[PDB]
Formats: sequence, structure tokens, C-alpha cells
Amino acid sequence: TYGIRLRVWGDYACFTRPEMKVERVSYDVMPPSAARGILEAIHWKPAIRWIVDRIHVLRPIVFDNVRRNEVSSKIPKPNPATAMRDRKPLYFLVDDGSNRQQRAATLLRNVDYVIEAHFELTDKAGAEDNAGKHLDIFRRRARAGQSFQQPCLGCREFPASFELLEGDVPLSCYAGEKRDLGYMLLDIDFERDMTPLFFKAVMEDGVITPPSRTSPEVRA
Amino acid sequence: MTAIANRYEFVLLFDVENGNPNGDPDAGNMPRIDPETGHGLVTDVCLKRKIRNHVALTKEGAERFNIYIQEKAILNETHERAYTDAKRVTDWMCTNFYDIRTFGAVMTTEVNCGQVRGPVQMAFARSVEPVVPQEVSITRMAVTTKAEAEDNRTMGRKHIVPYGLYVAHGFISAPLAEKTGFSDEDLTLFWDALVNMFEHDRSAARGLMSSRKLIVFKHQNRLGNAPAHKLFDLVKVSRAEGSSGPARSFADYAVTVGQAPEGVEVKEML
Amino acid sequence: MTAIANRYEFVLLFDVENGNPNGDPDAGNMPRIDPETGHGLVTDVCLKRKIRNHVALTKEGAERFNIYIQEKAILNETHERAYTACDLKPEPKKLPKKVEDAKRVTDWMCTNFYDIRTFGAVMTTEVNCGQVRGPVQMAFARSVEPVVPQEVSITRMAVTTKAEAEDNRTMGRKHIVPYGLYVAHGFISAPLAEKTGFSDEDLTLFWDALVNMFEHDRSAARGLMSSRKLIVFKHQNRLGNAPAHKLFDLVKVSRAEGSSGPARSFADYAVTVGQAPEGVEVKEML
Amino acid sequence: LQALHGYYQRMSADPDAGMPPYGTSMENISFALVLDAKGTLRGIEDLREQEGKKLRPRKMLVPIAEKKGNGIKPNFLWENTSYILGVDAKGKQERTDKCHAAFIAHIKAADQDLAAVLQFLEHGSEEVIGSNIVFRIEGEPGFVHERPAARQAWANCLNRREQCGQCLITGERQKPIAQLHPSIKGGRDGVRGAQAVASIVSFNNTAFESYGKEQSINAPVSQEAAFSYVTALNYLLNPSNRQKVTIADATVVFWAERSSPAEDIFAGMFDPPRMHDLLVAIRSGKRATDIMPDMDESVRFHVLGLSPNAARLSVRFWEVDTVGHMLDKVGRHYRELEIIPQFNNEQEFPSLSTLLRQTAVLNKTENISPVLAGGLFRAMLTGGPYPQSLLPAVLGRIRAEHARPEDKSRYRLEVVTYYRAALIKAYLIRNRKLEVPVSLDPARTDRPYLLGRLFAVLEKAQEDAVPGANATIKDRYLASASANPGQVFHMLLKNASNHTAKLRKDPERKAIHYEIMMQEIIDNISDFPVTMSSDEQGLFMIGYYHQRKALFTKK
Amino acid sequence: MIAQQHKDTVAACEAAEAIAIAKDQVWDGEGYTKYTFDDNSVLIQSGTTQYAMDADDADSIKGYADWLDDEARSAEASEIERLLESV
Repeated sequence: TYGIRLRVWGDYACFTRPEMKVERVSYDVMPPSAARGILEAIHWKPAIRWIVDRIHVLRPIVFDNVRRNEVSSKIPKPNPATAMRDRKPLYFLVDDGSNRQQRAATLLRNVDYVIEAHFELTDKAGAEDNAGKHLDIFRRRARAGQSFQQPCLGCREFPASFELLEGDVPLSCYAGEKRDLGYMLLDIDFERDMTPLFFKAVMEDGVITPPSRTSPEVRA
Repeated sequence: MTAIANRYEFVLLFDVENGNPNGDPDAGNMPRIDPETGHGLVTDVCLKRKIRNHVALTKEGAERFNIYIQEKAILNETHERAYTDAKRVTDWMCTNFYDIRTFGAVMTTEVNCGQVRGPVQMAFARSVEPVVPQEVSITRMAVTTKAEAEDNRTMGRKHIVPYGLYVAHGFISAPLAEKTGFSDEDLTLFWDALVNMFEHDRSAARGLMSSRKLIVFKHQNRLGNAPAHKLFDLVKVSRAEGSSGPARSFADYAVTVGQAPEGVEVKEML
Repeated sequence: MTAIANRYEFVLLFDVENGNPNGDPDAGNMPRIDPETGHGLVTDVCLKRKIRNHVALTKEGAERFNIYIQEKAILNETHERAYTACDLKPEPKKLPKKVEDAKRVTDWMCTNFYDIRTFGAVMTTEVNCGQVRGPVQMAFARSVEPVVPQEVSITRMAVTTKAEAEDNRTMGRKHIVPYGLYVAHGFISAPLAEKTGFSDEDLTLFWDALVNMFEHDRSAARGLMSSRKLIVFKHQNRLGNAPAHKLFDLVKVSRAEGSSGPARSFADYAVTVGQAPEGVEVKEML
Repeated sequence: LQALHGYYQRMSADPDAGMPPYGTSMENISFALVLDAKGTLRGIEDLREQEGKKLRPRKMLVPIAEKKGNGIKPNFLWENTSYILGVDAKGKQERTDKCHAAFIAHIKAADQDLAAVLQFLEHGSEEVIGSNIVFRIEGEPGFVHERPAARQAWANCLNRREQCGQCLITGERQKPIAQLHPSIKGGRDGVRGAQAVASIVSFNNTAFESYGKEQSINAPVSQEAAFSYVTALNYLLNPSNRQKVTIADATVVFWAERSSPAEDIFAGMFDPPRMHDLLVAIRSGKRATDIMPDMDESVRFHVLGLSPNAARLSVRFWEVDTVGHMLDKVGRHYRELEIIPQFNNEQEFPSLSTLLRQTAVLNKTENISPVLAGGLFRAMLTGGPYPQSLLPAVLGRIRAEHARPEDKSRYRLEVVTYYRAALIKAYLIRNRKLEVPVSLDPARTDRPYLLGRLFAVLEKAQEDAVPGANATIKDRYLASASANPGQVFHMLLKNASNHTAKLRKDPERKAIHYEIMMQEIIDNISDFPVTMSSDEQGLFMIGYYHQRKALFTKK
Repeated sequence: MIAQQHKDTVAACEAAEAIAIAKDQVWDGEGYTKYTFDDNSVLIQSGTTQYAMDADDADSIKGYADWLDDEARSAEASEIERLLESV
């Protein structure tokens, strides 16, 4: 009747744990926030809210280590007016001293998921906006492969190949397991000053059922 | 600020002959190789660095083609700014910084959730078949310090890939470009850079590296018209009939492109 | 020292006859080969060393033409010389803080040393002196056809130390390639030459070194080595007008139709140079 | 990780384990009142010790003292008699009464221990007066402040003494978030390679900050949880405890969800020195319980691997399988590695570090590629495929290595050693599913295996024809022979013909045996392949190793 | 080292905690708080007074022992021995 079923897979994936962000360590499974981002990469408007209901894991948890040369700091805001009060060459030297930070990443491989999510109208929804219209727009885009931006498995260098599951969700690899993954990020509450909120993730039958991230009893 | 009105997916094929395309910092500088398949690996940031270097060398401080994230090959002789509140500063950056306009950046104002994401995106490039890097031992005439002078020679080593053909995928998102100003001339410059990335990257370690094929899928819609993964499948690369044993030249590989869906075009810049 | 203003690509063809072009430290002293195919290899480092030797021989340590990687020099001492010439106090592991002082020391090293000016160098030693990339780069040299190295066993009628081994003479062995034609590719970059000072006189000296690279490199293991062809592609602008791989394909090397059996002399090969694009010219006169 | 926090919570309950409870310090304690559950005094223990010089108050780990001054500041559960007893040696009864009132107020910040001790305060030898005293409940070891309830009360008091967000380790809300974590040991008793002080979490550079958060707030953990996990990791990293091991650049620490005998053997399971019997049993496929019964294989086992850099250290791998499952996987790994030892002095169960070291540039601990090490002590204890980079690594080492008589080792070092052959066999068995015998198989009739055996017999002929040779064909032609048999075997065969011809004129005229072996091997080959694949090269190396071992002292 | 810029001022605490990597504390007779940084440099504070220490030079570690109170030195005998082998 309602809801969606989007399947996403790729050779690489990295959902970095917040506690090991600097030396990237990925979650075993994509957190609901990553599913939010992937869904919004296909279709989103200010008049809607994406809610993730379930995440199905269809391939074994396989890890891998990749190390890269990365930058130490963000580029600072300049004042354009003074940019040519004199010829001021603005640049960032990646190779200069402490600017070069090497960061090792331990990331997943050959992932495959099916995302179940539905809709919700926000305060700034238009007088004519209806959940059905956005649902049909998303379904059409997913069927035709159109997307606002190419979805990625966490980091932009890991593109996601996505499809719409018209039929039944395929059987999972952990069909007979009840694996506890410990607390993991649910989403980030941007209303309460970007406050992260977590939930105890248990992978029953290979499907994770996070609590709704809009509910009041999960938010502080 | 006109911006491209089509979604692009491009597949770039490049190869290395007796060189190290991308040393692994976590393996003593051996070329990256995929543990799961044994294929050689070349991270995307390496290609992005090469593109930035090529554009910096080519435009040389043009009006709208300054490059922010440089290495110590920077040139400090001339710069001129187009000169066209957080929104205003970001617009200026995009207007007169090519890499920011193309790849994006982060400008210390996380108060603005909307980042500078940039249209262009590209993933890791992986060899079409497993590579077997060779270890080459070398010597040096002179010793660096008097302490080791007390026989005055050093035995280094140098890792090379005898040959490997790498496939790089990339995605350009028109809607993101519309928020940054990435225009069609920028797209032409990007194609040129991809074609001539390695022509200025020569060094003692990389050996000979060059771009062989560049297939571009031009979508009719502002969004896409067919799945990207189904388009990348049309580019099939296999081994020529008369070739056997390990590959050692591009002639060993035969590459063909299928018929694209009705809603997308196909180009071959090489 | 005005730098060059044109991109160059060159192809060098050189021979070896009953010689050892480049030994392999791992496989005894056998000539370097590509084990999966049998083709011979010669590290670009060896060719750069021969060029350095020729430059030193033909310039006899004249000013602005010293070579940095000398036979027995200590690099830290040369860096100390540079710092003294620049009137600075060298921190152990760090370059001078004032970026202009670091640029001055690196420029001094580039100017008064030819091989730093040409091939670049890494000087981040216990007395740091910066880095240089080097406008001139060259890749490995690979034989057109697989080589067949053979072991030559030899003896000596004398013994170094006190030993009663000789009831037979002291043994030893050489490794030789019966014949092999090698192809070496190389690049010259105007943008780097601008930063380093690689001039046109340096380019002429480099061409001379390539042509006469082996004429003064005779030894008991080299055999007869010689440079046969040297094709130079000159572009009309700092950035080339054609991809290098297109240009190198114009030089086609194949065995002459009138020859059969294993190659044993350059006459067994025929080299043809095609037509270069409109933006490039070929100096097939070397 | 939540596992480390759980480890501290489990070990901290054991007073003798050495875990320092959160928010506690070493302070002087003199007397211990022993009282019943009803608050009635039952006895006094002079816990103070004797140095011979003087009787000093004992040093005990107790809640940190307050910043005392002119005013009265009550300490939580250990104080002088002016607070507890209701009397003081100074005779100032007003100060004593105020101290007692503050103390009784402080404790109240339904457990039987707390109620019993309160009842004692309702009552209020003589040497106890004036000294620092602590409580002790009859019928239970330890002291009141060592009980879980006292720990929770003191933690809550500290939390109210806040300076908080939701902790991502315990999941509790309204907790104070640690601005900075406690540091982790580095060097001899820490992650070897890291500087003297390191940390799991660090955000000193702006590029690591996200969502406008600053410093360690990007990873919100309660102060207690931070301290607990850091202390657990530091305790594990101390070599005094036998729960640590170092492989390549990574240091591996292991523990179990509860006390188990596995923690004392796993230090040798992937680092062999009864343990030998256990290894033999698990390799054969038996259960470890058979060798000794105390293992409860259902207890789950944690293995963590940390790799260092300049000042911060990164997690490299992490497994949480049960003791039985991972023991079975290790047994399968060792079963796959099985090969006939080349010399009697070699280990029957090769150490993981030794195996990795044999792939190093000069067979020394450094130069080991960290990625390969991560793919070992990973593929080993997970049962997954070995990293595809493994086989090319050992093949390249065989290409680059050669006889090394300068090593002062009496035996001219073999290029294809026992360890490299074992690694190749393991890779072929797992990643390629091929069948590889543990010793020589004369009926194999497999072309790469036959070529390897042929190379071995040619080598034997060479070293018989030229005794005391500086170098044999193993040093130079092994790589090309394995990779390109068609282009190099003719010269090897001609050289072996020369060797046998000399061997025939000289003593040992019946050379004939080697010729017969060459006939019997060449018989099964119809053509020398122009090229061979990597797995075929591995088979060639295995065949060469097997034939060489079966030829040392045939005659 | 920022201790020279701010000397014994309390704002040194703010600066260090803003730039410092994981912080440690000691509760042995006299309260001590440790701010550790990269480059094996540690800043230690107690009240207004503070002492800067380098973890690669023996003399700095000895001075850190001398700057501490007597009873603290006994508890830090283990930690002090750890740094001292840095050679």
C-alpha cells in the first residue's frame, strides 16, 4: 500500500564510526542516516521527510584496509574585497609539513542492501503537496535510474548502484542468525543543535529495524 | 552563471608500462592491489590530483581557472580574480577556483549545512586483470652520511608494474553543477585534462603512463535516462585473439562499446 | 639561464654484443630480464648514470657542470657547501623557515650541479636541502626481442689469500647477452625546466651524451655497446601537441625480411619512422 | 568499543585484578570498623602496617578526597572520627557535630550495606579516635566503598559534579561527555611503534571535525565509559598480563567475555613456542575439550589489532567469534599449512610472525607490508580467503632471494624454504581449491608439478657435478623457469646433460639415476608451456620443494 | 610549547585543552592534570603553576619528577620509568 523498497549495492562502502572517524573504521552495516542520504540522493524536497523502517543485509560482512594521503585542515574563509587590494595568491599546500595527514581506512567490501522507507509531510509542505505525488516521483526515478546525484556508500568515492524492488526482498545471508551489533548511530538531530542519537542495533534474521528517528521518546 | 544541462557518465581507460601508477603508503610503496581480486588499484584522489596539476600547468592563473588545493609545485608569479553573506563568498570561490567549482570544498563554515559538493565524482580505478608488480634492486654511488661511510654504497629497491590497463569510472551531476556554475567550457577543459592527465606527470617512479580510451555517456535529461551501472557494462574490454600469456601492451586488449539506451548518447574522445 | 621553451620526446636505440648491459643484483649478476616474457631490461638509472659519467668526462668539473652523485662524495657535505654558499645555519631535519631562503639554496644546488638541474634529486637528509623533480625523465629500456643470456665460466691462475684449493684453478663466471637491441623512451618537460633552469646548451650537451653515451664506457663486462638510432620529437609549444604514446608508435622496429634465425647484428633489424602530426617535427638525424 | 568497556566492568569487580575503579585515589587509611547489617559496631581491624621504623596508615584505593580548607567538606565514605564516630580528639564538639551532619547528608546522595552504615551513624580500642577510618560489612570481603552500590553512588555524585549528551558506548542519556579522553600507553608496554602517548580518538585538526562539533565531542562518550575502556586497553597492553602479542607493526590483544583458560593459550596458538598436544588435536579436527576439559567453548572471544602512526593508533582488524569456532578455524588454518619440514630443527607449527617475516625484503621484521599482516591474523582466525596479494609476494621473494652463505648459517640457505612452501600450499588449498599433498606425490602427473620436480632433479645433478658451487640454478633460473618454462628449460636440460656427462666419467658413474628420473618425469610432459599462471607457478614451487626434500640423502 | 606564551596564567589551560590530544589526570597527594600533545610533548598543571615536559629527552623527565610533590613521585615511578627508556 505504502512505503518503498530500494536495493543498493557496490564493491566498496565506508560508514565511518563516529568514535574512529580520524582513522576511518566502518560500521558493519549501513546506519539509518546513510540510508537517509542515499534516498535523498534520488529524490527529496523541502516538503518531505524520509523515514527508514528496515534495512536488509544480503551479503557477508567483509572488511578491507585502505590507506590514503589526506589533508589536515579545511580551507579558511577569505574576504573577497581584500583579495585584490593586492595580488593575494590563495592556495593550500597539501605536501607542506603537517598539512599532509595519512589516514588509514578499514572499509567494507561487496555490500548489498535493501532499504524500506516511507514518507512524511513537514510543516513547510505546500498546500497541494501530497505524499502520493512524491512517492510516484521517487518510484519513477528509481525505475528509470534517474537521480539528483549519484548515490554513494557513505563516501563519495564509493558509488552506489540502485534499483527498485518490485518483487519480494531476496533471501539474506544471515537468515538464521541474531547478531548484536551494539549501539550505532541512528541519525543526527539538527533541531537540537546537531545532536547525534543512537540505538541498540540487533540484526535479527539479517534485517535491522531501527526506531523512528522522529519519535519523541528516542529524541532527548 | 550558465551550467551544464545534461548528466554525464564517463569511463576512462589508462595503462602503465614498467612503472608504479600509485604506490601504497601502507605496503612500503608497493603499487596498490585489490586483496579480494588481485587487480591493481589506483585511488581516485590520485587522478584528481593529476587533473588539478594539469589544469594548473595549462591555464597558469587564468581569470577563472585558479586552483586552490596545490602541492609545492605552486607558481607565485601571477593571479587575477574574476570578482563576480556565506552564499556570496561561496559564489566567489566557485567563480574563480576551478577545482572548487568542479570537485567542491569545505570552508570552515559548518553553520551552513549545504556544503560545496561539486558535480564531478569518480571512484577507484581497478585493473582489468590481475597485476604482478616486480621488485627491482638498484644501487647508488654516494653515501648520504659520514656515519655510514665507515662499502660506500647503498642498495635501494624500486617497484614496477610490468603492464596493467586500468578502468576509471566517473559521474557528473548536472543538478549539482547548477548550484556551482560548472559550465560547458569547464566540461571541455575537464575532458581535455582527462585525455592529457599523464602527459605532464612524468617522473622516475611512474614510468610511461597514458590515457587510451575515454567513453562519455551524455544523458538527454537534466537527470539521467538509464542506470549508470547498466551503461558501464556496455564498455566491454577483453583480450585480443592472438594474445596469450601476460599482457605487455595495449594491443593485447580489445575494447568494444555496446548500443546505449534510446535516451542517452555515446561519445569516444579517444 | 633561460630555460627551454619546447616539449621534447625522444627514442633511443642501442645495442649490446657479447656484453652485460645491466646486471641484476638479485639474480647473481645476470642481465635484467622480464621473467614472464624473457625480454631484457635496463633500468633508467643505469642510462642516467652513463649520461652523468659522460657529462663529467666531457666537462671535467667545469663551473655550473658538476655532477651531484659522484663516485665517493658524501651528499651531506655537498648540502653543507650549499648552505655555506647561501650563508645560512642549517637545522638538522628542516628547510630554512623563510621560504625565500629555501628557494635560494635549492636554486644554488640546481645551478651549480648539472644532474640536479636535469634529472632532479631528493635532498631531505640530516641537513635538508629541498627537492627537485628534474625536467628530463626516461623510462626503462626493453629489448625488441627476448634475450638469451648465457653463463661464461672463467678461471684465474692466482689466489687472493692463503689457501690450498689450487687442485684446480680458482673459478668464476661472467654473464653475457649474445645480442640485444633495446628501445629507451624519454621525456623533457618545459614547465619543469622553467623552474630548474635547464637551458638549451644543457639540451645540446644532453643530446651529445645520448649519442656518445657508451663510447667511453668500455669495460670487461660491457662487451661492445653502441647507440644506433636517436629519434627526437620536438613540439612547438611548452605543452605538447600530441600524446607521447602516439609519437613512440611512429618508430617501428622489426626484423628485416632478408634475415632468419637469432638476431646477431643490427643489420637483422629494420627501423622505420612514420609521419609526425602537424604540430610536431622529427629530428631523425642523430 | 563496547567490548573493552565490558571487560573493565568484569575485571573491576575482582579486587585483586588491578583495575583502578573510576574516580578513586591512593590515600592513607588507618582503621576499619566492622559492623553488622543493623549498624551495630562489631569490631575494629588495625589494617595499618608496620615498617619497623613506624606504624604507618595503609595505602588504599578510595574515593578521591575533597579540597578541604577552613570550612568542613565531608568525604564520601572515608573520614576521621570527627565525621563518623561523632567524637574527636580535639574536643571541639560543635565542629564534630557539623562534620557528622554533613557526613550523614553526604551518604544520602535501599541497599542493605548503605542502610547498615547509616544506622551506625545514627548511634555515633580507643586508638581509632583521630585517625582516618573506613567501613567494612561483616560476612562480605572488601569494604563498603568497593561495593557496586557505592561505586554507582560515587559515579552519580561525580556526574552531578558536571562541568552532557548520550554516551555511544553505554547508550545512557543525560551523561556528561568527555571533552578529552585519557591517553593510551605507547612503546614497550603500549602499541609498539606509536609515540609515548597515543589515543583512539583525536580531533586536533579541523579536517576531522564534523557538524560544528569541537575536539572529542565529535565522539560523545560518558566520562566513566572513556576512563573504563582506556584503562582496560592499557591493562591489556601491559606485557605483565599474558594477553598481548605483536605481529609485524600491529600489536594484538585478546580477552574473553568471562574468565576462561583460553586467554592463557591463545598467546601461543598464533605464536607457538601441552600446547603442542592442543595444536595437534585442533589441527586434526578434534575438539580442544578432549585434550583438557575446562574450556567452555561457548564463551565468546575478542581479538583486537592496533596499528600505530606518528601519535595516533588505528584499529586494523577485530573478531568476536566464540572460542570453539575460532579454535576450529585456527586448526583448519594449521591443517592447510601442513608440509613436510625441510630440516628437523624447524617448527612443526610455523609461527605467523615467522611466516610473514619470510616474505620480508631481507627476512627481517621490518619491511613486512602491514597490509599482508592485516590479511593474516585475519584470514587465519576468520576462515576467509587469504588476501590475493599473498601468492605474488612469496613468488617475488623467491625471485629475489638466493643462496646466502655469508649468513654464517652452515647450510646454504634454500630459496624455497619450508615456510614459503607452506604459505604457497595454504594459498592454493584455500583460494584456488586445488589439491596439494603434504609430501612428494610421484603419481601427480600434473604439468606444473612435473616441471617443478624436473627443476629439482636438474638442481641435484648440478650440485653433484660441481661440489661446493657458489650458486646453483635455484638462485637465477627459478623465476623464469616457473614463469616461462618454454624459453629456459632447453638450456637447463643441456647444462644438466653436461653435468651428468662429467658425473659419469668421474666417480658415481651410476648420473644414471638422474637420467632415469629425467626420463620418468619428461615422459608425462608433451610440451613445455610458453607461460604459466600464478597458481601454476605456485604448483611449480610446491613440486620443486617436494622433490628436493625427497632427494637430500637418497644415495 | 604554549606554556611560555601564557606562563602560569589559567588561559594556558584553555589553549592546551583546545589543541591538546587525550588528557590524563593524577590523584596522588596533590591534584595534577596532564595535557598531552603530538610531538611527544606534555603540559602538566596544578593550580596556577605548571611545567612543560618533553618525552624524548631524559632531563625533561627528571625535571618533571623534581617539579612534582614527593608522594606523587612515588606513584609516578612507574610512568617515569616508561618515558625514561626513550633513547
